[PDB]
Amino acid sequence: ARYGATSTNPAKSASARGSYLRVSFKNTRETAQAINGWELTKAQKYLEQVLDHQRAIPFRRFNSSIGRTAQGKEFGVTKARWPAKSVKFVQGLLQNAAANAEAKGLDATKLYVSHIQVNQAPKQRRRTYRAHGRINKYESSPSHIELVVTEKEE
Amino acid sequence: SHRKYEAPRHGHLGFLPRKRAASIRARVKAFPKDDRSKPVALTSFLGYKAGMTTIVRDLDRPGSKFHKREVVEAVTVVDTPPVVVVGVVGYVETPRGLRSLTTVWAEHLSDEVKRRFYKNWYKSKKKAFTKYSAKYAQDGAGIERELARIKKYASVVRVLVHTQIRKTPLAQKKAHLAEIQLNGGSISEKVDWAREHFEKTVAVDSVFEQNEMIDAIAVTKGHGFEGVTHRWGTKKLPRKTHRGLRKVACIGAWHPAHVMWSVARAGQRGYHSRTSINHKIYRVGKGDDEANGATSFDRTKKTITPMGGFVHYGEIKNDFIMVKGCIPGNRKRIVTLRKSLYTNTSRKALEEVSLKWIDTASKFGKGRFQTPAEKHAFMGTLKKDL
RNA sequence: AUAUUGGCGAGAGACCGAUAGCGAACAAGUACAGUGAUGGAAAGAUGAAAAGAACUUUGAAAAGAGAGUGAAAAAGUACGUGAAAUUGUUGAAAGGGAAGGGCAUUUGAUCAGA
RNA sequence: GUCGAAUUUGGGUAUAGGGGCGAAAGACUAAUCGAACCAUCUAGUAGCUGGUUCCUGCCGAAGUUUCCCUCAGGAUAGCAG
RNA sequence: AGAACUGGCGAUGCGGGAUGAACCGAACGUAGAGUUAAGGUGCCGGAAUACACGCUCAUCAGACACCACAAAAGGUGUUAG
RNA sequence: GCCCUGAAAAUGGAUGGCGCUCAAGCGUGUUACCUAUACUCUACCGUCAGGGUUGAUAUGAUGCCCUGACGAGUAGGCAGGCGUGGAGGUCAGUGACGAAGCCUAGACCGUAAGGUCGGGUCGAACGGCCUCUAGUGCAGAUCUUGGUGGUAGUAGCAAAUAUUCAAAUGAGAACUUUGAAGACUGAAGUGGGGAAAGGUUCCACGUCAACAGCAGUUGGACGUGGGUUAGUCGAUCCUAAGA
RNA sequence: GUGAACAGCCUCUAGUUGAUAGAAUAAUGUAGAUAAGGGAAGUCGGCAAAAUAGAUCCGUAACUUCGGGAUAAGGAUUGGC
RNA sequence: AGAACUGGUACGGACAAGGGGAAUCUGACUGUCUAAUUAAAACAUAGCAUUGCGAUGGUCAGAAAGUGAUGUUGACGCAAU
RNA sequence: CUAUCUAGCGAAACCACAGCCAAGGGAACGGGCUUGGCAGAAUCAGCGGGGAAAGAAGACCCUGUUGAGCUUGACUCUAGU
RNA sequence: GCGUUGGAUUGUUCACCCACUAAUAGGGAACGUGAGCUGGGUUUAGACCGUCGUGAGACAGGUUAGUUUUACCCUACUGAU
RNA sequence: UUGGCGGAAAGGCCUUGGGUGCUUGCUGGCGAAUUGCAAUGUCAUUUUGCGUGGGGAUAAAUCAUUUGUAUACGACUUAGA
Ligand SMILES: [K+]
Ligand SMILES: [Mg+2]
Ligand SMILES: [Mg+2]
Ligand SMILES: [Mg+2]
Ligand SMILES: [Mg+2]
Ligand SMILES: [Mg+2]
Ligand SMILES: [Mg+2]
Ligand SMILES: [Mg+2]
Ligand SMILES: [Mg+2]
Ligand SMILES: [Mg+2]
Ligand SMILES: [Mg+2]
Ligand SMILES: [Mg+2]
Ligand SMILES: [Mg+2]
Ligand SMILES: [Mg+2]
Ligand SMILES: [Mg+2]
Ligand SMILES: [Mg+2]
Ligand SMILES: [Mg+2]
Ligand SMILES: [Mg+2]
Ligand SMILES: [Mg+2]
Ligand SMILES: [Mg+2]
Ligand SMILES: [Mg+2]
Ligand SMILES: [Mg+2]
Ligand SMILES: [Mg+2]
Ligand SMILES: [Mg+2]
Ligand SMILES: [Mg+2]
Ligand SMILES: [Mg+2]
Ligand SMILES: [Mg+2]
Ligand SMILES: [Mg+2]
Ligand SMILES: [Mg+2]
Ligand SMILES: [Mg+2]
Ligand SMILES: [Mg+2]
Ligand SMILES: [Mg+2]
Ligand SMILES: [Mg+2]
Ligand SMILES: [Mg+2]
Ligand SMILES: [Mg+2]
Ligand SMILES: [Mg+2]
Ligand SMILES: [Mg+2]
Ligand SMILES: [Mg+2]
Ligand SMILES: [Mg+2]
Ligand SMILES: [Mg+2]
Ligand SMILES: [Mg+2]
Ligand SMILES: [Mg+2]
Ligand SMILES: [Mg+2]
Ligand SMILES: [Mg+2]
Ligand SMILES: [Mg+2]
Ligand SMILES: [Mg+2]
Ligand SMILES: [Mg+2]
Ligand SMILES: [Mg+2]
Ligand SMILES: [Mg+2]
Ligand SMILES: [Mg+2]
Ligand SMILES: [Mg+2]
Ligand SMILES: [Mg+2]
Ligand SMILES: [Mg+2]
Ligand SMILES: [Mg+2]
Ligand SMILES: [Mg+2]
Ligand SMILES: [Mg+2]
Ligand SMILES: [Mg+2]
Ligand SMILES: [Mg+2]
Ligand SMILES: [Mg+2]
Ligand SMILES: [Mg+2]
Ligand SMILES: [Mg+2]
Ligand SMILES: [Mg+2]
Ligand SMILES: [Mg+2]
Ligand SMILES: [Mg+2]
Ligand SMILES: [Mg+2]
Ligand SMILES: [Mg+2]
Ligand SMILES: [Mg+2]
Ligand SMILES: [Mg+2]
Ligand SMILES: [Mg+2]
Ligand SMILES: [Mg+2]
Ligand SMILES: [Mg+2]
Ligand SMILES: [Mg+2]
Ligand SMILES: [Mg+2]
Ligand SMILES: [Mg+2]
Ligand SMILES: [Mg+2]
Ligand SMILES: [Mg+2]
Ligand SMILES: [Mg+2]
Ligand SMILES: [Mg+2]
Ligand SMILES: [Mg+2]
Ligand SMILES: [Mg+2]
Ligand SMILES: [Mg+2]
Ligand SMILES: [Mg+2]
Ligand SMILES: [Mg+2]
Ligand SMILES: [Mg+2]
Repeated sequence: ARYGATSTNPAKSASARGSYLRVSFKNTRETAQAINGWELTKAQKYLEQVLDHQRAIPFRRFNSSIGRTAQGKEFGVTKARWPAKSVKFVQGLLQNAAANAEAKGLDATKLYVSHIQVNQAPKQRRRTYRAHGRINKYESSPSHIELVVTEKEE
Repeated sequence: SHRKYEAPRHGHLGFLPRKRAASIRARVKAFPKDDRSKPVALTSFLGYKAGMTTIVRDLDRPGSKFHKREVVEAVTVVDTPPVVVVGVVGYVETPRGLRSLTTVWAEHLSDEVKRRFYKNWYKSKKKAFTKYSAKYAQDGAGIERELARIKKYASVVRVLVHTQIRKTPLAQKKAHLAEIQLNGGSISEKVDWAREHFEKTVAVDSVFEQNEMIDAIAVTKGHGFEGVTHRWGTKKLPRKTHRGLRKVACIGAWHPAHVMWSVARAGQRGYHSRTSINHKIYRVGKGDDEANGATSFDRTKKTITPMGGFVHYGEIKNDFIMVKGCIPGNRKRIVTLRKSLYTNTSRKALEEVSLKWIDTASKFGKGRFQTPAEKHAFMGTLKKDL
């Protein structure tokens, strides 16, 4: 409970979240923004295509020195990627939200991702060893992901 | 302090930037000055670089040590099937330069040129020029009105011609369309020539002739990202050099506190537009003429194609232009051959060249025989046949 | 009669209030480092009471969504409050090689006073 | 480079800090050596470097005199409150 | 680099000298009005492409002190003696 | 006198720029005009100075009021105030009907330090005034402790020849198991044992949150257990340098 | 097994197949190589690299402490049957 | 060890495996050291020379000792250069 | 084999604020200031001009009434003899 | 505008000579240019000599040996979206 | 509505005929007030959206696959009913 700021009707909505998920926060933020606002079935199909490397996730903020591809053209970018782990976690949350909408009795054909946000979970800490007997951090950047799908109405 | 030893700088600053040309077809940036007493003629032609071979000819150069002697020379063969005229463009002059007033297209355009207007031809409905061809519905009144505008204006007239790639061995199947300036007088009859030649072919023998100096305009062979040592020809640093030696050591003084545009840097090499001038036409050969590769001294009834085909190109079946030496671009590339911009009279031009022999041994190896008949005659009967 | 940063037992304070106060409010001279002499931390707080979430549902599962307990779950043991740095989403606005600022006013948003 | 003897090496053993050990480089003596490490004296001293935490109001300087083992410091007079 | 007298800067913003510790003007609570300083008034830029008498044409013209340079020697260039 | 020659330096550049030629240049003269925190007048704030007013309802005589002048400032001095922890007194002060704290391009007061109010959050204490007291105010100290960024999904995860097919298991297999194949160590081994050291890492079963810088169903991991059998092998005994 | 050989190289028994992978094949690198003609002109300097190399036979200088120098130098041969 | 035959005159066919010579400076040599920038011509060395000392002694330890090293020694020795 | 692109994993140095120039003046070599030139999102691979780039309170030099290693008929002592 | 060289000796800058050439001009750019190289020199610590010093040690005197680190950021530049 | 001219950025200029409105060229009739003594006292043109009618047209590009005249990645060049 107590999701991020949402402006939708909770009666026509269904929520899903996952916390302390050991998946790259930056990649997952880009993945979530890729489907923010999309219809549920369109977003799920797009995510399967991303997994299949037919479409890509445009990397808009966390994209420094990543790489360029022609699959970013449909989003008006040169920098896009295929963050399979982030996509799989987002698909798990999407199907959980779809199940919750079904249990609420919502119209599955009117569901669109009305809210999706990723923020940084506490970092899991490891150590890496460096020249001249030095030790640096080797931490993960896990994610809290939350989303709510709502019935589109007028 | 000063350089401490003078050398010329590496590379030509007038060929900057060493970037990829914006098109695979190099633009003709200047046409020959119009002499409006001559008849209407194209100022250039489009062809495809097939490859090089070697010829033998008697040099005619009084005072040369090889005068009336035999010289072996390298030549480039450009496959030049006739170009189809499909349009005409009128250019009015303005205080801001030349400006196209209007273009009048032919009524029927072949699929070759129509493909040029499509990124995805196979799945299109091929609507290109379908409403335009209705401008010729009953009287062509709109077409004649546009041609009258061109006559009443348009100090410069260019035809739109396209190549016939279907006549080349290329797999491309998409024609190349270019504007060729019409030289010759009476812009009115420039327009008349273009209109009468709509949908019709113009052969290379009506544009170019034997011994004529021509210029070749083509995009050079691309070589991708290149380091300074080969991109600019800078000295290789000594073997002892830490961090690599295929570099420029000092890329600049402390001041200006900037790398200057004139310092050699690593970047793209090749795929540049080049206009190289003064290549003499050694042959204007015709595709229908068997004995294309023959001369008045050889008489071997053979075409210009080397045994086994022009490597990476195929067989020459069309009209072809054989120029002396080499021209920019690689095999299969579209090249624009244009008339020279000045009247060269240097005795290297103006020389009447008569070929004595044209090599047709295979370029796929150390070719030994000019013809399969000569190969059979030398080798005798082999086990397979012959 | 005098001394007493040790021991045992007591009573107190204009002292400190978890980076403070002894190093140690807690399984602290502990964990850990060093061959060794020695060095030596961090670490308190759900709630009145576990009433610590039965049961349903999606998920391989972790968990989610419900349901429920509770005064409160904006208290769920990753637990009182829950700042800032930094971050996500939404909303608003601006943006030709920084941004920020001063005086004045336009515009938009917002608001007290009679 | 050297590779059958001034050889290489395990274990045991002895030598301990102004001490040892040195086919000698001030080398080595537990990543420490032109004097090891540990703790204490010790919060060592510093004319030298850095910092020195709220507001407003009023007044408002000196780099000059003499003396100093003094010349990056102080005393003294002057200027200031 | 070192002295004398004064005025400054340091310790001081403000208008001017494009810019600048020290020059010019003027020293400062918060505002309003008027007038000025030094400096300016083609446009940047507020303010006369003002008025008046002359001089100068530079194939490196000249254009405000401090201040950001130029000399000897020359020229039927031109002007006045 | 003006102009010209004399008159040569290094990135492209400077009457400030543009540009200006009976000037917008030079010399000179006359007016008009522009504008500084300066001058003049006025208001307000404060400071200083000189005064008036204890004759009553009159509580602020350190008060009220009148008059004039002044106001730059480092180092520094002094004064009047703001705020914090604790203490004596008082307001029979506030408070679970919500104290403190925190958030709040919402409001008010003060030149300011600051003070006050509304809304949200929250949960148990706290404040005004008169005094007392100090471990009492932070932007800096390569400050201390802790936390967090940009760098950045970047550098990189490239020595030791090398992997491949299928099946099984499993939610999930490049990495687990089995089979097949291809290879290597090539007996001075990547084999079989031991000494020092480690201490259960051995083995089985279960099992993947963390760890194995990818993965993981596997493991020297995690959880639970099992396991080391001596008259003859060692120690034990002897002496060595030595203690 | 080859070979003088515990060298290198290949194999048997035994063991392992463990090093993050997939796709491309730009520059510049790291590591390994080749190069016409010239042959140290490079560079402080032949640094680096190249050339030589095993065995058999022939031949072997100055100098010498008579022991060496010496594999001096310089040549020839080598398979299979 | 030799002969005939044989072949794209190849044949230590991979692997493995000295470049050589004429000289100069310097240290005789083998050996040793600056672990982690110096391997050397530096140190050592055999050889040579000098010095002290006959034990109630030379040289050197220890705070002191009824204490030690050389010394289980004795000048062909020990100690110091 | 990297670099490159991808899946997964994922640091560090450094960081007043930042990042286009020319001249000027200025602590006499500006990213900011003045006057000009100019100036259009977001970017990828390279690169070594600049950031008087980073690394370290300059090791040279000087100063300090700060040391230490070493030496000597420095001053003052001392074990031993 | 355009070019202004190849070498012997030397770390050398400089110099000098050989030689070609149209000519072998002078200079700047942090005495341009070391996260471009190299490291011969200078300029740590090893060592030798000469002179000097009683000595430790000194020497614009000679000699030999002596670790040359980091870019992935911003800009600039080269290319590329 | 007729005809013509205008391509430098024409996008406007001229012209024909009829219709229709106004005419302040001249002479009358009626109206206006209270916006309260002023308050721009709203009269212009810039885009966009929606609705009502009417006319008109009936594609491409990208990804993915493919090519190698291209290429680090993007990009480029090709092919595919
Ligand atoms: K010392
Ligand atoms: Mg980038
Ligand atoms: Mg990269
Ligand atoms: Mg490491
Ligand atoms: Mg280590
Ligand atoms: Mg020069
Ligand atoms: Mg070339
Ligand atoms: Mg090197
Ligand atoms: Mg060929
Ligand atoms: Mg504590
Ligand atoms: Mg807590
Ligand atoms: Mg609560
Ligand atoms: Mg909490
Ligand atoms: Mg915050
Ligand atoms: Mg020494
Ligand atoms: Mg202190
Ligand atoms: Mg004062
Ligand atoms: Mg004295
Ligand atoms: Mg000082
Ligand atoms: Mg001062
Ligand atoms: Mg002043
Ligand atoms: Mg000036
Ligand atoms: Mg004006
Ligand atoms: Mg003169
Ligand atoms: Mg002059
Ligand atoms: Mg002016
Ligand atoms: Mg004048
Ligand atoms: Mg005023
Ligand atoms: Mg008074
Ligand atoms: Mg004051
Ligand atoms: Mg206290
Ligand atoms: Mg409250
Ligand atoms: Mg705020
Ligand atoms: Mg409570
Ligand atoms: Mg304090
Ligand atoms: Mg702070
Ligand atoms: Mg401060
Ligand atoms: Mg700090
Ligand atoms: Mg810290
Ligand atoms: Mg990477
Ligand atoms: Mg690597
Ligand atoms: Mg490997
Ligand atoms: Mg297997
Ligand atoms: Mg091997
Ligand atoms: Mg093997
Ligand atoms: Mg096991
Ligand atoms: Mg892992
Ligand atoms: Mg895992
Ligand atoms: Mg276990
Ligand atoms: Mg026994
Ligand atoms: Mg044998
Ligand atoms: Mg060669
Ligand atoms: Mg050769
Ligand atoms: Mg030779
Ligand atoms: Mg040489
Ligand atoms: Mg040379
Ligand atoms: Mg030399
Ligand atoms: Mg070598
Ligand atoms: Mg020999
Ligand atoms: Mg010899
Ligand atoms: Mg020796
Ligand atoms: Mg030997
Ligand atoms: Mg060493
Ligand atoms: Mg060494
Ligand atoms: Mg010696
Ligand atoms: Mg500049
Ligand atoms: Mg200057
Ligand atoms: Mg700067
Ligand atoms: Mg500016
Ligand atoms: Mg920009
Ligand atoms: Mg680099
Ligand atoms: Mg740089
Ligand atoms: Mg210092
Ligand atoms: Mg220091
Ligand atoms: Mg002193
Ligand atoms: Mg001392
Ligand atoms: Mg220099
Ligand atoms: Mg540099
Ligand atoms: Mg360097
Ligand atoms: Mg240098
Ligand atoms: Mg050197
Ligand atoms: Mg030295
Ligand atoms: Mg002497
Ligand atoms: Mg010296």
